[PDB]
Amino acid sequence: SAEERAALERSKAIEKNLKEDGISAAKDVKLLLLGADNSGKSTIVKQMKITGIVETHFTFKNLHFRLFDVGGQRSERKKWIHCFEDVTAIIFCVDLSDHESLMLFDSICNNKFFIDTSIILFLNKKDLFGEKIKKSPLTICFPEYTGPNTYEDAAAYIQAQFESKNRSPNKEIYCHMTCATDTNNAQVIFDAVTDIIIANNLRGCGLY
Amino acid sequence: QHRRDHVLGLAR
Amino acid sequence: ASIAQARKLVEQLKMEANIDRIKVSKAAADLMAYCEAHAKEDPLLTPVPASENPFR
Amino acid sequence: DVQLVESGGGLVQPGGSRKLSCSASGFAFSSFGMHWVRQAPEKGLEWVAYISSGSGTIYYADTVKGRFTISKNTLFLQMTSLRSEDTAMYYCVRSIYYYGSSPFDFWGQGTTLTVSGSDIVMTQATSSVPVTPGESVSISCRSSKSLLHSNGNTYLYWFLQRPGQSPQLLIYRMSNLASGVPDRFSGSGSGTAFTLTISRLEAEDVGVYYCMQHLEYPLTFGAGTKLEL
Amino acid sequence: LFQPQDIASMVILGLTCLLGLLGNGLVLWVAGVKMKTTVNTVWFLHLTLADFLCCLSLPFSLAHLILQGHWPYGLFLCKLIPSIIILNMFASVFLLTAISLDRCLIVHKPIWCQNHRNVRTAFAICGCVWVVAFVMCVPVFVYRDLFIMDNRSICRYVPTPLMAITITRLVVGFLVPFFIMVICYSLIVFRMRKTNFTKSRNKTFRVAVAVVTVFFICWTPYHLVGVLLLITDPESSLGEAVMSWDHMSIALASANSCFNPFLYALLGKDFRKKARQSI
Amino acid sequence: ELDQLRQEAEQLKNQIRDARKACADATLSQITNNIDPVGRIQMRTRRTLRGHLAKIYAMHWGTDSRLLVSASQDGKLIIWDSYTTNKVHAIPLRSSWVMTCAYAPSGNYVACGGLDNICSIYNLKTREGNVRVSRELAGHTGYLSCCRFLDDNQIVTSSGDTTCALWDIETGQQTTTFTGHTGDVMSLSLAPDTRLFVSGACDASAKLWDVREGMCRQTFTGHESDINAICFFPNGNAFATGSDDATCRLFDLRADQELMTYSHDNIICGITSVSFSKSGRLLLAGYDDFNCNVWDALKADRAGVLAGHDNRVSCLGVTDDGMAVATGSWDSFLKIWN
Repeated sequence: SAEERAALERSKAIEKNLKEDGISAAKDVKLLLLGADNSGKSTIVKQMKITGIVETHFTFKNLHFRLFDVGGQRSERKKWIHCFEDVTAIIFCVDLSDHESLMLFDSICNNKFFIDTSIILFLNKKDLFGEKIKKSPLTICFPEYTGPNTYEDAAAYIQAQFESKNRSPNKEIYCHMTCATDTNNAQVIFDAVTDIIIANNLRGCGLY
Repeated sequence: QHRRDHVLGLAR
Repeated sequence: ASIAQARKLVEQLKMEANIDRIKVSKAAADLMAYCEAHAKEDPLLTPVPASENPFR
Repeated sequence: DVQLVESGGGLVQPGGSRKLSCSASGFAFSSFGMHWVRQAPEKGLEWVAYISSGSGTIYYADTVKGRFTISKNTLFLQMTSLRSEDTAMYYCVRSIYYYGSSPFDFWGQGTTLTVSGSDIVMTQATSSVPVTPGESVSISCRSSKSLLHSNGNTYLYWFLQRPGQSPQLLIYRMSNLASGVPDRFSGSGSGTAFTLTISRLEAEDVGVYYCMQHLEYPLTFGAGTKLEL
Repeated sequence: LFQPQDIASMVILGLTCLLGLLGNGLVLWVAGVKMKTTVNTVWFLHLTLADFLCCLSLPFSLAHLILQGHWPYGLFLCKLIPSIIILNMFASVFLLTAISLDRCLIVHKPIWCQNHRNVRTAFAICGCVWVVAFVMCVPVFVYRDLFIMDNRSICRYVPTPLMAITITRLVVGFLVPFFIMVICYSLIVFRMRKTNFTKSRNKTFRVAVAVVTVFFICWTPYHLVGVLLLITDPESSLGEAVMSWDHMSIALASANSCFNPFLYALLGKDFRKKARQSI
Repeated sequence: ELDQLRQEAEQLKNQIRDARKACADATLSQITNNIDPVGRIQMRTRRTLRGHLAKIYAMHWGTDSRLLVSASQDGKLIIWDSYTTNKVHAIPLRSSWVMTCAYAPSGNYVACGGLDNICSIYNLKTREGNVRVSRELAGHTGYLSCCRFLDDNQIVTSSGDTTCALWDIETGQQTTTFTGHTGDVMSLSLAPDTRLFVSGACDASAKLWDVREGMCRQTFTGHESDINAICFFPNGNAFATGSDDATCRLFDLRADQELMTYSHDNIICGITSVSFSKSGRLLLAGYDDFNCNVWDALKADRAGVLAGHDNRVSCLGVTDDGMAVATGSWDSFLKIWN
C-alpha cells in the first residue's frame, strides 16, 4: 500500500462521480417514438422544437422528456428493441390518410419486453382523413367494415380496431386525435406521463 | 402478590 | 440488373467451392492434440492453487 | 503544450511568510495530484509536500510539517515562519496514480527563494563519474530497506537534471521508461541495489542523476551522481 | 407457579420470535444480496431491519418472564437491553409511518416525486427516523439502573419522570403515527375513486384497511395498559387484571414486528416471485 | 437468362454439399470418446465489479490480463482493475446506446460504438491525462454491433448493414469493405494470426473473410436462427458460434463443416456470448436464462454452471493468460470467476 492508497482514492473519487451522474440522469423521462414511414411523427416531434437514433429532448412543466426516434434504423428490430426496455412510455403514431401499421402495433404491444409499458397512441392527419371520408367512403381502407359512413364514427371505429390489439391489463392505451396543426400534443403527453408515473410508483411499492 | 409485582416486561 | 447479381453470386459460389479440403478426422485429431499439449497450462480445468492464484 | 509555470519566490527576511504558487495549463489538473520538490543551492533534491487530487490526503516532510500549508488550475504552498535553512529552489511536480501510471512525469521551471527518524535513507556510492561521449556509463543508488513490495512493484525512481534546466524523469518503478526518453536509458536492480545503465552515451545526455523512492513518506532523495563530461 | 395468561403470553412470544426471525432474516438477506436498493425497497429494507432486531431481542425478555425476574446479567445489560428493544420497536413504528407518507406523496405529487425522490433522500429520511427513535429511547437507557435491595436481583428504573416519559411515549409513538397513517391512507383511497384508478381501489383499499387494522389492534393494548397502570394504583382488581394482561399486551406489541414483513415486504408480487425462486 | 444462372448456382451448391459430406469421415465425438472428462469445473465469484447502474453489454480483457473494459448503456465506459477491483478510467460517452467495446492489444486505445452508427476511438495515454476522442469512424449505414483491433491503426468493425469493414484510424476512411451477408451482422472475431476474421450475421450463416485481400473465403450453414456471438479457437484452426436457437456449434476451417453441436433440452434460452479457454478445453457460453454454462469443447458435455446473476448475461470472455473468466450481464454487475 505504498501508492495503492492513491489508487483507491482515485477509484472512490470517480465512483462518486458515477453515482452522482446516475442519480442526476434518473430525473429524465425516457420516451420512444414509433410509426410507419411518413406517419406524422416528424411533425409532432418538431412541434416541440429542438442515420442512427435521432434523440429529441425538451423540458415541459418541470419534467425533462427524452424522445427517441428510431426511424433511421432500417434493420431487424428484433436485435435492438430490447435496448428500450426501460422506456417510460411508447409514443406510437398512425397516419389516417392511408391498416399498414396494424401489424407493427401488434408486434410492439405483444412484445415480451414491453408487457408493462403504456403505449400512448396518436391519430394524426385528422383533417386529411376527414376530407377523404367526405369525398369517398371510409370503407375503402377497411373492406370488412360496413357500418355508418361518417367521420365521427369512422374515427372511433379505427381507434377501437387499434386498441383491440392489446392483450394485457397492466397497460393503458391513451389514445388521442391530432391534425398536425395544434399544440395540444404536449398536454396530452404530459397527462399520460403523469398517469404512468403514478401507476409505476404505486406498482413498485406493492400498493398496485 | 409480591411475585406478581416482580414480573416486568422489558418494554415499559 | 438482377442478372449481374446472379452472375456475381455464381462467381462467389464457384470461388468458395474451389477451396481444397481435408478429412474431418484430421481436424479433430489436431484439436485433440492441441488440447492435450496445453492441458497443464490451463488454470481452469485444473484449479489454480492459492499460492499461484492472483485473486486469492 | 503542457506547461507548469510558477512564481512567488525570491529574497525574504527570516521569520516571515511567503506564498509560492504554481500555475497549471494544458492538462486536466483537476485529476492530477501535485507535489512540491525542492533542491538546496549546493545539494541534492529534497521532498517537501504533497497534495492529492480532490484535496484528499496531504503530507509533509519531517523538517516541513507545521509551517507549510498546501492547497482555477493553481497549486498553492502557503508558507510561514521562514528560517535560514529553508532557502532552496522549489519545483512544481505533477503526478497521477493508477495502474501503470507515470508519477513525477513532469517538472515545472522552478522558483528561486533565498533567506537573508525512521525514514528510508538513500545514498549513492559515487558523486562524480567522468565520462566521454560514445562510451557507456552507469550510476548507482542504494537504500536502507528493501523496496520490493509484496505486489512486486519496486518503487524506485530515476531522475536526470541537465545543468540549467528542470529535472526530467528517465526511469519509473525501477524497470519502466517514460515517454519521450530515448531507449538508450535503462534501469534495473533487486530489492536494495539499483543501477541506471546508459548505452551509447550521447553528449546531450550529460548532467547529474538523482535517485528517489516512493514506498513511503517522506520521499527522501539521494546525494546525486554528477556524470560530467 | 404460573397463570394461564402468563403461559399463553410466553408461548405466543416464542412463536412470534421463531416466525418473525425466520421471515425477517429471509427478506433482509434477499433484499441485501439478491436485490438492488431501489427507491422503493429502501423503506422495506430499513423496516425489516428494525423488525428483525426487535424479534432477535425478544427471547431475552421471554427468558426474563420464564425466570420471573432475578436479573442474572450485569448492570450494562440491565441498562442496554430495554433501550435496544424500545429503539427497535419505535423504529419499526416510525418506518411504517414513513412508508405511509411516501405512498401518499407518490400519488398526490407525481411531478415532484420524479425529480427529488432519489435513493439518497430515502436514506436521509430513514436516518432521520432512526435518529428520532434513538432520541426518544435514550431516557429508558438513562434512567434504568441495576439494584438488588433483597435476596434477589432486580432490574428497574408514581415517579414524575416516569409519568412524563410514558405520556410523551404514548403521544409520539402511538397517536401521531396512527393519525398520520389513517389520514394518508384515507386521502389515497379518496384520490383513487376519482379517476384513472379503475384497476385499483380493490387491492389498494384492502391492503390499506388490513394494515391499519393490524397496526391499531397491535398497538392499542400496549399503550392502553400503559395508561391504565399509571392511572390506577395497585392493590385493586382492575390493577391486578392490568398487571395480568400486561404481558399479553407486550406479546402482541412484539407480534406486530413479526406481522410487519408479511404485510409490507411480502406484499410485492415481484418480490414474492423473487423470494420463491431464491427459496 | 437468369434461370440458367439460378440452375448453375444450384448445381454449385450441390457440389459444395457433396464435397463437404465427402470429407465427413467421422464425427468429433466419435474420435474424442477415449478422453477422460474434466469432471466438475465449479468456479466461485472471486471478485465483483459493482460500478455500473444500467445494463452492461460488453467486456473485453486487456492484453496484460488485468485491465477489463466494460461498456454499459448508463452512458459510461469504465476500465476496471481486475485485481484491486478499482476503477481506473470512467469515459463519458457521446451516445448512450452502445452495443460493443474493445481493448487494443497495445493497451493504448479503447473502441466503443453502437446504435449511433459510429465506432468511436478513445485515447487512454493522452499526455493531458484525460481520455479524449481521437477519431470517430463515421460512414456506416446500420448500427455497429462489434469492433475489434488489429493494432493501434487498423480496426475491423461489424454493423447491421450486412457489411463488415476494415478501417484506418489515422485517416477515418473505410480502407476495405466486406459484402456477402443478407442480414444484420451481429458478431465478429479476429483470428490470432490477425490475417483472418469471421463474422456472425442475422442470416443464420457464418462467413469467413481475409483482411488483406478483402474476399470472403468460406461460408458455414446449419444454424436455424440468428447468430448472436462467435469466437475463434485459440489454435486458429476452428471457431465456435452461439445462435439464438439455444445451440452452440463448432466449425473447422480445414473441414468446411460443423464438428459438434452443443445442446440440451433443458436450455431454450438465447445464447448471447461464447468464449473458449486458453487450452481449448472449456467453452464458456452465456445464456439468456440468467446463468452462464460451461461446455467441454471435446466431449460436448456440461462441466459446471456459473450461475449467480440476477439477469441475462451479455458478455463472457476469458483472459489472455487464461487465469480468470469475466462475465457481464444486464444486472449492471460484472463478476470475475476463477
